[PDB]
Amino acid sequence: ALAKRIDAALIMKDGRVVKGSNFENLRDSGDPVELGKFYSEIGIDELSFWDITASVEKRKTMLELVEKVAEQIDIPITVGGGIHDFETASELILRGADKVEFNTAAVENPSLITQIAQTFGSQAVVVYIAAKRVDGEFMVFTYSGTKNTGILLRDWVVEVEKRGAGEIVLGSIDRLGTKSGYDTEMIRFVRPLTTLPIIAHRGAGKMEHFLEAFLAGADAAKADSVFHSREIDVRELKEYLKKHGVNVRLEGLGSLEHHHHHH
Amino acid sequence: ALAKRIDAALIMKDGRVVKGSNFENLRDSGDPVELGKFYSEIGIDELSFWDITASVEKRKTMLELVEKVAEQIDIPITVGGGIHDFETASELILRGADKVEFNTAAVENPSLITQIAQTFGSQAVVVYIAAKRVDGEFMVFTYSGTKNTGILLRDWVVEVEKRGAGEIVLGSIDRLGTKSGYDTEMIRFVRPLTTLPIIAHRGAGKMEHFLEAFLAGADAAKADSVFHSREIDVRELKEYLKKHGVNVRLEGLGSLEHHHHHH
Repeated sequence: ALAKRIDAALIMKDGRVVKGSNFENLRDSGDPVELGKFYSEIGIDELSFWDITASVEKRKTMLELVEKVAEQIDIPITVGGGIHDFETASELILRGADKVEFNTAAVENPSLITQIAQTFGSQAVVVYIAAKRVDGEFMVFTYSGTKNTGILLRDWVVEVEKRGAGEIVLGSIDRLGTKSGYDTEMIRFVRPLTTLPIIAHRGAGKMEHFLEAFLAGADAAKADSVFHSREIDVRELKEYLKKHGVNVRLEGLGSLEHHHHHH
Repeated sequence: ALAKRIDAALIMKDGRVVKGSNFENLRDSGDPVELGKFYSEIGIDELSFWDITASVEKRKTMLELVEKVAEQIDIPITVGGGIHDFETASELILRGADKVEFNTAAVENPSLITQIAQTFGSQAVVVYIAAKRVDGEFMVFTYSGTKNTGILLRDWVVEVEKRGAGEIVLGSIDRLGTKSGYDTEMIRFVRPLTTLPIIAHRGAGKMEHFLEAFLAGADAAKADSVFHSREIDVRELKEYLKKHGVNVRLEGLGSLEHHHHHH
């Protein structure tokens, strides 16, 4: 009965959606702005824009993206990917981002969470936690999933809440690139450790996986390629979840129906 | 190499921090438990509690101190100062000290190093070496830096590793009470002689001195009065070292700070 959120994430490089999308109806299936706008119309609750620009153009690219997206998209927007300090995060928020996401920079300097939360409110702060099983423990990984920090998932979750984050995206490296389901064991492990919204990430391959993640205690489920490829249709997914008792947002959606000639 | 470590040392007599501290936020700025706890919440990596109590109450005082700090401090705790035998060291460990420091007693009975290491692990053993230039030679001094042992620093360093110590605190008597910098010549002299962590002590007067000590090959730098007097701020020091390319831990910065506003 608790409200659940369906989020779409867009991976970006040099201003393009990486690997694009299969929405042939779009003018440019690799334009993040057009794809994001489209997702808002068909039923996505929130968008993440995750930047992996590796050139010296990364900061500028991210700022320009936020400006273009906040122009045209009315649903909540999170921006993330290598946001390394207060100044950079503050600018992105001022530029129109509703939320900024930290990972590596916050793990190394958790004060950054508090600094943004103090200025803009907890609700403006998302922490993405990338976690993997190592020798029977859930461990926190930084640097695009490559560095074993030695920090336990259970400790970092508590610290993230203490420092002032608004929500936690829980990304299972053990499900990276997989389509067998969300890491429900990880979600269940984290659920009693925090009162914050938990957003599941990695593993989604079919509609039933979303149901499973919600039964595990996730407040939201985020996916990317499974939507962009059209393996799962967002509206169909929401209708499926509603059918089986999950409180998703459906009434607020238009009727792409096109039935009857509304002028 | 491991991240460079910043340690604060508290010199205590009769249960009080000698010359106290300038932290007006504390209930008792000369209470070692409260001061140690505060350091642990602002960015100090490890603590040393050094006792110079002269009375019959020395043993009781040290054990009670360790019990208190263990209760409520999560960072590694070293206790030292006139620890003379295995039983005293063992009681302090079993009481909650993570590491015990030897100086004079180790020089006069190096097997004491091995005894503690064999029972508790080498990581529980710290040897403080006080050294001074004497007629063109680095020599080891015992009894609070007053007795020339005639033992060369080079020989004692090698012996200390052989006997199983976990780390060496290298305290330059030539920098006693000074603020001109750590004895980087001494640190450079010792560096190739041992595989153990070398912790610089004596001479620190400004943040740049810590950088110099790490360039000299120290794995950690310990200071006392320069911190207690607030001549150097711990957070400023960590941020300074990070700025200039040193790998230091920022995870503990701002732990007492929050994202609300108390007027």
